[PDB]
Amino acid sequence: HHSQDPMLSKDIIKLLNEQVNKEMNSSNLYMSMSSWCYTHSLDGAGLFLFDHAAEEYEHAKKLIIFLNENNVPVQLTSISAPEHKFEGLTQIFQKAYEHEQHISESINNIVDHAIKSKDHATFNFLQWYVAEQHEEEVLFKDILDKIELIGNENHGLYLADQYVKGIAKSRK
Amino acid sequence: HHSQDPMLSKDIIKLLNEQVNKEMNSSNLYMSMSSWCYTHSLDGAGLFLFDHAAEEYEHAKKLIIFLNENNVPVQLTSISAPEHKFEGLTQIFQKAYEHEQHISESINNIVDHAIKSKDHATFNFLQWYVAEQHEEEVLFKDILDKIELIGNENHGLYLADQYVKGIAKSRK
Amino acid sequence: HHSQDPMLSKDIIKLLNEQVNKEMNSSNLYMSMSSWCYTHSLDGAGLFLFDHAAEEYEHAKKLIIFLNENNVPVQLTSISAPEHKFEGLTQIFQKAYEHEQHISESINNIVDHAIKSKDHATFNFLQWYVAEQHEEEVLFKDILDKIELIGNENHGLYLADQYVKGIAKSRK
Amino acid sequence: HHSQDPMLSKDIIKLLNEQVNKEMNSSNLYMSMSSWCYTHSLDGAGLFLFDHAAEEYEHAKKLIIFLNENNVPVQLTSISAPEHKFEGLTQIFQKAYEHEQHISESINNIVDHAIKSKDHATFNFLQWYVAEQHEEEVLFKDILDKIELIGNENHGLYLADQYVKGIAKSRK
Amino acid sequence: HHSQDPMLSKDIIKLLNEQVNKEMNSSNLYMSMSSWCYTHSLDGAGLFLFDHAAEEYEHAKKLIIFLNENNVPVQLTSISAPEHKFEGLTQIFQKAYEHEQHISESINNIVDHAIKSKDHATFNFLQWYVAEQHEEEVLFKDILDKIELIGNENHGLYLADQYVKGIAKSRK
Amino acid sequence: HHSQDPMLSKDIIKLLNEQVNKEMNSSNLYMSMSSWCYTHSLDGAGLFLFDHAAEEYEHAKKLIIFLNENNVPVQLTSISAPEHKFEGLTQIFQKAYEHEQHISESINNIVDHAIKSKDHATFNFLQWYVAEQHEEEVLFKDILDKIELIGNENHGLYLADQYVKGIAKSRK
Ligand SMILES: [Fe+3]
Ligand SMILES: [Fe+3]
Ligand SMILES: [Fe+3]
Ligand SMILES: [Fe+3]
Ligand SMILES: [Fe+3]
Ligand SMILES: [Fe+3]
Ligand SMILES: [Fe+3]
Ligand SMILES: [Fe+3]
Ligand SMILES: [Fe+3]
Ligand SMILES: [Fe+3]
Ligand SMILES: [Fe+3]
Ligand SMILES: [Fe+3]
Ligand SMILES: [Fe+3]
Ligand SMILES: [Fe+3]
Repeated sequence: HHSQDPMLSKDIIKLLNEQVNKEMNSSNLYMSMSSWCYTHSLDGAGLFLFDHAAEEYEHAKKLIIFLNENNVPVQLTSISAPEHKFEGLTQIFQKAYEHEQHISESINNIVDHAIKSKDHATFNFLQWYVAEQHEEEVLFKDILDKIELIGNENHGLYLADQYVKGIAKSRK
Repeated sequence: HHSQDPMLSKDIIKLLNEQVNKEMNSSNLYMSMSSWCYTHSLDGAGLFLFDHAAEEYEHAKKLIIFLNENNVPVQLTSISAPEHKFEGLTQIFQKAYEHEQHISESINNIVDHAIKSKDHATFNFLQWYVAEQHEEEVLFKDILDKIELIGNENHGLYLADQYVKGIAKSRK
Repeated sequence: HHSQDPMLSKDIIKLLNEQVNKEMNSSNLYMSMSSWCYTHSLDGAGLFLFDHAAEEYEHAKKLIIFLNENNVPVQLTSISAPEHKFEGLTQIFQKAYEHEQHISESINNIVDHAIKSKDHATFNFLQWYVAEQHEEEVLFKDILDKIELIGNENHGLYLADQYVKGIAKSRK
Repeated sequence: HHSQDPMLSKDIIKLLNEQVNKEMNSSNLYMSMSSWCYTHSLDGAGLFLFDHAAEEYEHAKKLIIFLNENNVPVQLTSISAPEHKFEGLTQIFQKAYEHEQHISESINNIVDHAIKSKDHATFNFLQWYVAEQHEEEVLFKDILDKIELIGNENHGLYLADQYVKGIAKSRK
Repeated sequence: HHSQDPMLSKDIIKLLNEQVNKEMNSSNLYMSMSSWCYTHSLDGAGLFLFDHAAEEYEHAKKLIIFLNENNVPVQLTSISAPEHKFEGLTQIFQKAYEHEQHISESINNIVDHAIKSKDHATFNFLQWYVAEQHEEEVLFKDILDKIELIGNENHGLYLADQYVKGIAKSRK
Repeated sequence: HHSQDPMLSKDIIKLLNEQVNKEMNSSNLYMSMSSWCYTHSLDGAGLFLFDHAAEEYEHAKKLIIFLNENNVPVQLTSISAPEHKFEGLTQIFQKAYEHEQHISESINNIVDHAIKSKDHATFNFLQWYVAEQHEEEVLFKDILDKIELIGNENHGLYLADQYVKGIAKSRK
């Protein structure tokens, strides 16, 4: 039987499929970062990062749904193993903030290509994703700011972790 | 600062980490099977398999939580690209049922090792997982049975897909 | 059309089918014991034993459902006629307690074989059945204890029967 | 101690005891037919026949209650192994309908004997049973009619099974 | 008058009675640890450990009930005065965590023997106890992790005690 | 760091700590007596004595709280195993009543010493304990009176146990 062709252009298909794989990779990285925190007495950051990992996977699913609805084949590639070696809480959040900046940039690129191609169905679709990503980037900036304000001397790590614990709990 | 050692034995830790990666692999395979269905006018099976993919990831998360609570580092490996080319609905569900049999066997292996190790905290933890996996395996057996009963003649594909659509909607 | 093979091993199939037939036999025995009590002015024990008979049949049904769901043929054999000759209330409950001990042993055997075969779907399934059987065995032990404490002199049979009547009513 | 004699005549007692054993036999036959369906991808008929088997046992219990209340010893015989090999859905429902005709006739015989004996307590007691059996006989007539109308061609079996599934679910 | 024999095997009886006594002794140890904290300005840990002592006695009672229901004589042994001298908060929780590990191991031993014995009534009964003990062990690991993370420099002891206080209150 | 001295006098401390241990001893004694009843078909007395044992431990806990709040070290001592061999229901309740008289006497002694010491915080605190112990002593007098009224003979033991069972349940 005949099924309708993909409803999106080849370039937009490529960018969206790449994005699904970025979000899956991201999810694995945050699970790894979360585990590091949990195994180093930082269960506040552990919880926060675990919940954030699950959220990135929710983004991958929503992108997959959009590809499905447009009759676009989902192309899952090999998801490379995430980094597991970390130095401490500050380095984890520095790496995470830089990672969120890269994710924001990748989304801005898809949205820009949608504009150039005149694919306004995709432009309109991606708006929740732009908004939620901006909120996540700001969140990591704020937590990093706080970790650096507190510092790691004289029970600072505990204070930072409790601070993050409070954020994690308020968000669920 | 000193954090407590992993609370589980090395063998149990390795099997559980392997199981996490099994469920992630599973989730990707089912997303790919789902996509195939969606792009071949089988949105009932597409939905069913998408929701099943998501459920497998939920199992991975639950295993991760148990690892975190026991101070066990989570070791996420590379996730390999899933199969993406399929012959049809029957082949997909034959493959899927065979896959679910393998998953069931893999869980039985962990539970067996927990008994042999006298790790009854892990034995007890795994009971929800044994139960839910059994229900999933029976489900795939039932769907495969139905696809085979209906046949692909005439509008058999439509009929099988609608039947799977009904199951997908009922399980939400 | 092709239907999937039985999902359980041959040994577990045999033990489970035998158990369905044990529970059906048990149900008939309790109906017979119940009738003896009713026709000898012991309507308390009559009711209790009737309700217990119906419960054993409910166990047979739940086992049948599990066999059905695993695509395992239910093999009902000839159910031999139950004993009908009884000496009195004490002998009925002595026989019944010994019978419940045999039923408990038979269930422990299936669960042990599930462990040996690594069939943890069946092990997990049987847990309600282990729990409910233990409660029933304890119940018969308690009633037997009470019948022997009261004794059969000077309206003791009436007191024992009213005691059992109270238990029967509280359980429904 | 002296207990009152059976409150019913010998002929009525024998017919009622025979009817109890008829319903137990019936229940087993239907469990076996149900199993056949479940193991041949007909879970709609499997469910319908399982629930019907259970209902026949409920009739046996109700007859037992009446016997107990009249101080009539219940005589449970050996229950013979039911037929387990069947040709298909149509043959099962042909056999089942014929079986229900025989059950209806057997009840008519008891009611007739009650009239001839002037046993109007038994006549009156049996009215729920006459009524419910008539509804059961009509049901099997209707299902057989539908199976024959649909046919087994193409996906006829699927269609008939789904129709029976709908009836099974509606009767709960 | 004759009472029924104990319903459990001699080895299971010995292990269960030993466990009752272990829980009683645990309650004493925790009361003593609690008192140390209350008398050294650590009312957070004081409260936590008092409430935990009380919960160990609740375990002893649940074990006693199971022995009673099986007609197994409870054999309470002599109590030896618990340790009353401690060095500080950290040492108390190090000792406590080590104690909880010993308790977990002792339960795993009973569960293992129940398996080897084919005593699945006992296996099944112990499952709440396995699950609750694992939760207690994890809790003591978490608290010790937090105590080590905070330190006793500056007002570290205050912060750690306040942390434990919050946990004690949240568990009520 | 400096913690405040005990707020009670040395003599009052000694008597209160001895009292904690008396209550602990009572708990054990009543658990043992309870077990004897349960293994000799007297589940009414079994339940009554078990619940009483638990209530004695509640008294110990309440005394412990008062010591803690006053910065008084809890001094839990070695206690002999409780008696495990008994002659029968009457002898158990005679021993128990005698025991309750001794406990009452021990409380009166502390209250007396509080008056003499002008320790009215302690006098005031103990009033619930005086009141509850008086009720318990009266209760054991009433049960013993009833046991002696009923007698051992001609199902008297059963009647006495059912009577105690009613009290056990009414007290919740
Ligand atoms: Fe993000
Ligand atoms: Fe994102
Ligand atoms: Fe699965
Ligand atoms: Fe799974
Ligand atoms: Fe039973
Ligand atoms: Fe049973
Ligand atoms: Fe019928
Ligand atoms: Fe009928
Ligand atoms: Fe059709
Ligand atoms: Fe514990
Ligand atoms: Fe414990
Ligand atoms: Fe008292
Ligand atoms: Fe007292
Ligand atoms: Fe009397």
